[PDB]
Amino acid sequence: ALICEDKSCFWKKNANNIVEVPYVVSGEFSINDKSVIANAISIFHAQTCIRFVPRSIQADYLSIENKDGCYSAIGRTGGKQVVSLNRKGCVYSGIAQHELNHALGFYHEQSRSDRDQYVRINWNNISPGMAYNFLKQKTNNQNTPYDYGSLMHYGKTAFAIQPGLETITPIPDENVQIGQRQGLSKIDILRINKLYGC
Ligand SMILES: [Zn+2]
Repeated sequence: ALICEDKSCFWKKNANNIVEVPYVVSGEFSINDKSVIANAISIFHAQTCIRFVPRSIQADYLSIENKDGCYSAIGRTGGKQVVSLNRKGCVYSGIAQHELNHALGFYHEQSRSDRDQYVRINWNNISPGMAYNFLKQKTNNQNTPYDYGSLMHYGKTAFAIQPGLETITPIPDENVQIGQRQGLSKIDILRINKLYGC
């Protein structure tokens, strides 16, 4: 999780013990795209106290837009904040879950402060100018273990300089699988519930 002692980087929780995260979706998204976004939302609704709600008057909200890739800000940043789900590349339930989980305050798994115990970064295989994506970040690991199966973990060939080259090798067992985009892992869900006191 993001470190933010005062909790101002996170979404507020109401007197019903629900974290309302308001959002809008661009008119460019189709009816099928909206079904996928609902499916992503439904995973959070089934297992956490987070509720993604259509925005009305709230100052702080997510704007789901058809921009250049799949991305989100980390945590609540103030005012309108963008979640891009490029319509060509990103409209899949697990990818949507991944971006929404960034908005809740989570970094990529391999950005964990202790990541060097679990993966090797093969810097020579990373596209030029993309190494910043492999930086360790200032993480609160919430007393949870590293999760190779996290929805927030890059796959082995993320940002490869040439196709198929491996930028991340799990250690000591290189055959562990990383980079699933099926859905939030058990540990991803635990971390949400812990951060928001559900
Ligand atoms: Zn991400």
